[PDB]
Amino acid sequence: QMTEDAVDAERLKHLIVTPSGCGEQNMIGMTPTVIAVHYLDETEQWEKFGLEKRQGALELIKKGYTQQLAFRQPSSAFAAFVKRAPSTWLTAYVVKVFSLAVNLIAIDSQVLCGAVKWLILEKQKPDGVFQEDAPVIHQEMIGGLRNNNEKDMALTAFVLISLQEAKDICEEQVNSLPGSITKAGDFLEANYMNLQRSYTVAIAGYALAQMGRLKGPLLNKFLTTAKDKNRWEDPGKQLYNVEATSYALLALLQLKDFDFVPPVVRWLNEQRYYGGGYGSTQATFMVFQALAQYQKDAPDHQELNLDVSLQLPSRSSKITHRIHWESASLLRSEETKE
Amino acid sequence: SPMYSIITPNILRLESEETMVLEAHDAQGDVPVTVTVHDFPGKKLVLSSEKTVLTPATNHMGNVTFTIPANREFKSEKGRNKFVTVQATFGTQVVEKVVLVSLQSGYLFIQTDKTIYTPGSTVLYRIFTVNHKLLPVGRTVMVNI
Repeated sequence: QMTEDAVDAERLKHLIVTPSGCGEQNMIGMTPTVIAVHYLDETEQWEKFGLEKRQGALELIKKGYTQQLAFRQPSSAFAAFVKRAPSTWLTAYVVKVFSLAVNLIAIDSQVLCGAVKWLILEKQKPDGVFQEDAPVIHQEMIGGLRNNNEKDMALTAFVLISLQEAKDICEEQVNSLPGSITKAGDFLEANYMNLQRSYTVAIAGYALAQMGRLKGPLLNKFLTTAKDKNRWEDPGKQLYNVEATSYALLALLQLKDFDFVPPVVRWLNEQRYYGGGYGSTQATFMVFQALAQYQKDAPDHQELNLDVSLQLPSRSSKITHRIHWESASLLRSEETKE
Repeated sequence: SPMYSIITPNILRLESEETMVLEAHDAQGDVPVTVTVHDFPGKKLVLSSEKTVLTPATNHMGNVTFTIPANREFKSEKGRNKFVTVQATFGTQVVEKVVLVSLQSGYLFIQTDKTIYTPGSTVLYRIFTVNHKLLPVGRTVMVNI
């Protein structure tokens, strides 16, 4: 049951994109390259792709990292320009890229914790609500948050996700982070029944599925909004629904549930989305986080062990035998003369 | 302009004495090199690290000998192959090569005291544990009959 198909290494050659431009266009130049090297070194598919090209992305994302700190505001904030007003979404998505990028090369950590302290100190109400003032020039990377009925739910769920994977590095640096996490979770557990768009149910199910509680009605409403038990589909663009199914598969992988994962897996495999294009930044990041987490959790560290102990009245001891998935001791033979 | 070149074997052998040839064609003065072999998909841990200067007395050629260890449980995963990344910093200019590693630490030669054995008798057998250079080493072997 370990075996499943993955995205083929010759299919995803078109996401090596050189970053250039302003504070948003260079983020467009970052995101499919960063998620391409992350998915390719989680799948270990370098052999049928080219090993030396791995080195090329290792400077190409640094081509953004020498740029984006120029577009960092001096208030530990991120905007499209140095005179542009900062965005909650752009700072959250900068942290979402950069905390995913430290697993291969990390340079500086005070930018990440300073930006996390910026969204805690400036954009977090005591109700648990993150609000967007919207200074973002391009609406292409915003995704399903753009043109959504419940914008505050999906926005605060996205910023809770963006705070939450950077928690394990900025735990010591930022101490007010789990209080804002608890406030956002207490907002998210209130109006979960009041959602009618499955993108919002998917992103709130991932934001409440991560290291905390979700109730029986919460998990039941997250399960029952899956149309045909495999997709989280809404009227609108298909990339928003692809991002919703990717957040749903991340939610189902986080809760250690392996029964609802494979229909979403075959629905994502039949969609044949290889990334790239216009307005595709959110979709491309979350599809390869979804199957990168699947290729992390597809053996799920099963490691089948039978601790079979045979006890004999002939001898004075019971002999145990630990049959593991390790092939050093698969089968053993015991000889008895009595 | 000087050209900095590294020459290593095509596959590398875990817990074996591997050698790299480190040259600086058309260079001037002492060129201090530091080689570092890390793991390939992670690059978050140093498997081995050595330093060697390059003098013009040898026309800027040296050779760096290490023994890359078989620890950190990268051999426990049997899926596909395993690679290491060798970065040789010639001064401030790095060169980089990804070399395959082979799970091999020498040869074992089993000699039995006969060729055909009567049932009820005793098989006496020696195991000769040699390295890649055909020299004695002390390792731990699993024997199955």
